[PDB]
Amino acid sequence: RFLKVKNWETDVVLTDTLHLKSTLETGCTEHICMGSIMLPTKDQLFPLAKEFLDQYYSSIKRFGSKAHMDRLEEVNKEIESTSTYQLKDTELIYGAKHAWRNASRCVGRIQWSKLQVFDARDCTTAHGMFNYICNHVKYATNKGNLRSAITIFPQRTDGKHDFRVWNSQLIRYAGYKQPDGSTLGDPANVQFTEICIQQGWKAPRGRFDVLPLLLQANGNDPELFQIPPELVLEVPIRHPKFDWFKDLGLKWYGLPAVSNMLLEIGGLEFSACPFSGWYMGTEIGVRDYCDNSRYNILEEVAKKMDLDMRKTSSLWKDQALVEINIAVLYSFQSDKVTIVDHHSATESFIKHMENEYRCRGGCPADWVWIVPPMSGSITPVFHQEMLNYRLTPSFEYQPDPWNTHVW
Amino acid sequence: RFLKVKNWETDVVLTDTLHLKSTLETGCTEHICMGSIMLPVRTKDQLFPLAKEFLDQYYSSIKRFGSKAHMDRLEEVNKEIESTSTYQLKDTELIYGAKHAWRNASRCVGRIQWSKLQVFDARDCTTAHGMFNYICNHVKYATNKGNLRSAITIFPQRTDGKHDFRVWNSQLIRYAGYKQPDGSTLGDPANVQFTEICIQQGWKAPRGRFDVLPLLLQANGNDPELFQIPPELVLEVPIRHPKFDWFKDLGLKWYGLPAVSNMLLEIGGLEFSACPFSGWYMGTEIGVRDYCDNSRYNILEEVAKKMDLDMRKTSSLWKDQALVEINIAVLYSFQSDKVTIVDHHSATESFIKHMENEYRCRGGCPADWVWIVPPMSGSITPVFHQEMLNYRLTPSFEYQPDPWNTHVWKG
Ligand code: HEM
Ligand code: HEM
Ligand SMILES: Cc1cc(N)nc(COCC[C@@H](CN)OCc2cc(C)cc(N)n2)c1
Ligand SMILES: Cc1cc(N)nc(COCC[C@@H](CN)OCc2cc(C)cc(N)n2)c1
Ligand SMILES: C[C@H](O)[C@H](O)[C@H]1CNc2nc(N)[nH]c(=O)c2N1
Ligand SMILES: C[C@H](O)[C@H](O)[C@H]1CNc2nc(N)[nH]c(=O)c2N1
Ligand SMILES: [Zn+2]
Repeated sequence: RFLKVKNWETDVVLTDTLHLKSTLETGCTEHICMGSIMLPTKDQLFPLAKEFLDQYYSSIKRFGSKAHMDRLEEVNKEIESTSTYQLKDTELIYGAKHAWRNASRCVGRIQWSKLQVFDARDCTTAHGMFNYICNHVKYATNKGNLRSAITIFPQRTDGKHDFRVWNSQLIRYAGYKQPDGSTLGDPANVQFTEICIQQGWKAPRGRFDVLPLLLQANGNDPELFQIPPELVLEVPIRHPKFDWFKDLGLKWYGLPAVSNMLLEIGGLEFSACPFSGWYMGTEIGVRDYCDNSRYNILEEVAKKMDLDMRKTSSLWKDQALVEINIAVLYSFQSDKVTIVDHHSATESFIKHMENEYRCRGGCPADWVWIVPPMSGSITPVFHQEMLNYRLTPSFEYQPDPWNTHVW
Repeated sequence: RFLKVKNWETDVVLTDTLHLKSTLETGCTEHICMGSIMLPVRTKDQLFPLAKEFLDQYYSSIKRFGSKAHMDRLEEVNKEIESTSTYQLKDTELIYGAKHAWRNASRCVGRIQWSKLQVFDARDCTTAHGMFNYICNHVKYATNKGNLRSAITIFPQRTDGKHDFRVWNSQLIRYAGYKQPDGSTLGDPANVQFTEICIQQGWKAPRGRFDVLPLLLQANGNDPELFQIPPELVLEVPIRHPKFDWFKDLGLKWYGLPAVSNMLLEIGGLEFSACPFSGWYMGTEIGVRDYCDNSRYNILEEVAKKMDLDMRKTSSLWKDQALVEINIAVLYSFQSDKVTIVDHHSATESFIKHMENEYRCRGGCPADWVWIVPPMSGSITPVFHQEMLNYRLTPSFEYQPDPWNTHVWKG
């Protein structure tokens, strides 16, 4: 019930007391660990409100004050009456920052307190959402000097009026399945890309076509919008030593911006809440480029390097994987667009773990996701025991809306 | 209750019913996952259930379930427990049990090989010298001049827990480490303490960078004894790189035989506290962990120096770059000297096939993702993308305290 975690490289031992505030469930039991699965009323709402307001007022050193009790009172009044309630701006800012502090899969959390929050609760139409998103993208991009932000659309009501952003990120490349049997562009997005066509987009049918936003306001059918091309910062990918690398014609976008998640604050559900920071190099170079189900460019790169592709034990995949990742980091740095490498990012997160243990008595972390998809054991998070648990406020997954929505 | 695991690269879904036969706890609850935590005297009363379970399993596998022979054996074990408070396994049960312990080892990527395992019965062993003899035979048989064969050696089970057989070494073959007055380490930092025990026990240490440690052996609860493995029996491989001629001047070598000697084999409630077992290496165990962990040989800097990589900022990926070269070198060296080894692409691909086979024939395969995914190039191996269920079956390999922490010195 007081739990220790050890680092096996530094012998440093931390004690975790924060897990005892754990509210949600893991998928795990005493008989089966599910640590590696990707996805494992008036009544219910007041408990959830109180727990949140309790943490808010405690965090402002005002726990048990009249202001605290008054708000608890007022929120109670409002729920009994209206069956939901509204967050004060300050609460909303605190809850969003905290949903990020609590994301156990995020290596980037040392940054959690510098989140710019844009309150879009007054938005009513998709065009409004388009406007709020364009502003988010531009503020966050900041001419390549990236700044973290989140934009919060109105909260769920009766569930018949959700605001959703259909895209999974604000900025992603299209995918088209070809007669040739293969797949052009990003195969992750094939299905979404078809819905844009079914909804009316005219795809350039290219390899790196920035997708149209598909926006749903007040539970209405969703609507198409192109992001002003001038707002979508992109980086052409070159190598500091391999001149031929440019000839691959690889580019990636600067702005990682997750748009399909659901933000839960004090019981309220914000089903559209796109947020963004900046990339860790491996996200693009290891996963986007090299996953079999993605752009999968290892075969082609290794060929240009003239490596012995005859046998797996030449480690030609591994060799090419490194150079690709050097190239991503090099390109972004040269174009002055913010990026972080896996060494620096995991080192930073260890320091952030330290701080959270000292100051909060823990830090939920999911090892499976925190350890980078290349060079695991040479980054220090590999050697670091972590405890994974669910704290609220939080971001949660939700079904792709095309399975949910009715036309 | 059925459970599905998905593969995110192939969309293959598999169904697990085998987790239904799970006994021991994981360490996880509905409120906490402890899946990345490294480590999360028996009465008659607890014993016969565990005996019976095991023998039902055994007897199913040989398709004799409920036979006369099954029933006789149950009754026999029953009596033997009530009379002597324990029981002895037949050879066939021992064999079956040990294979299954491996089969159930959810942190083991090599399990496709689970059924080819040479079992050596050392249950007649009575002394440390007797242990040494058995172990030398094990090293030599398994080594097989480079064409490694899986094997395990099983010494007598625990009785009152005052008479334990233990191999104080964590592996039968490992290099010494010596902390120096300046704070640096000569040799393998992982073995500093055990080295010190060996020294304190009377071993004269060469004090080199690759000194094969002496076996330190405990029989029947007695104080342990030092023995040097005959060096002619210790197959080693000098490390060179196919392209970099300066690689050999680093002076690296490694031993061919990975042989774990610190685990506890549980079978039908019986506890075998000395059961050294051996396989062959996955290249990354040496190349990534043994050479490149900061708390081991830690050679990244010196390889990168020699490669003249840009070392001034991490974002050159100089570490990742040296790491690959070293792993190329380990694998090249072993193949060149004809010592069996497997690379991590080939090991993980084979493991995915074993795993699907296990679903189809057995109704599952417990697997620990944190351990199965190699410690370099994670996502370019097919296991990264495989959802896994982790749960404990018996028979099994368990951890146990290091024996200097618990042993009662007779002096
Ligand atoms: C500052 C730059 C940031 C870096 C380098 C970063 C890093 C990461 C990484 C490496 C992942 C794993 C995802 C994957 O591999 O596909 C992740 C997931 C996540 N991050 Fe962060 N992050 C950053 C900013 C943020 C911000 C601003 C938020 C919230 C406001 C956030 C919340 C999350 C959430 C909720 C997930 C899980 C996504 C999922 O489960 O699918 N990240 N982030
Ligand atoms: C065929 C050759 C084999 C290969 C390539 C292989 C590979 C591995 C690897 C990579 C690990 C993770 C250890 C680490 O990275 O530190 C492992 C762990 C394990 N293996 Fe296998 N293995 C093989 C044979 C065997 C045999 C013969 C047994 C027992 C009969 C076995 C039982 C285990 C156990 C119990 C663990 C976990 C050890 C621990 O947590 O301390 N392995 N093996
Ligand atoms: C298929 C799938 C399902 C699922 N639930 N999650 C994933 C992976 O998460 C997708 C979003 C990932 C992709 N690199 O980005 C996380 C992230 C967010 C932010 C704000 C910054 C950053 N660098 N990285 C994939
Ligand atoms: C903390 C800790 C405790 C403990 N008992 N074991 C470990 C790590 O495992 C050590 C043994 C590892 C070394 N790579 O060997 C596993 C293995 C066994 C066998 C039979 C073959 C093989 N290739 N690999 C770590
Ligand atoms: C099956 C497994 O859970 C899945 O492949 C996970 C593994 N770890 C990951 N880690 C990160 N950061 N991102 C991912 O998408 C994944 N995928
Ligand atoms: C804390 C963490 O569980 C620990 O470093 C584990 C991670 N995965 C591992 N995986 C293997 N194969 N071997 C190891 O020693 C470890 N160490
Ligand atoms: Zn778990």
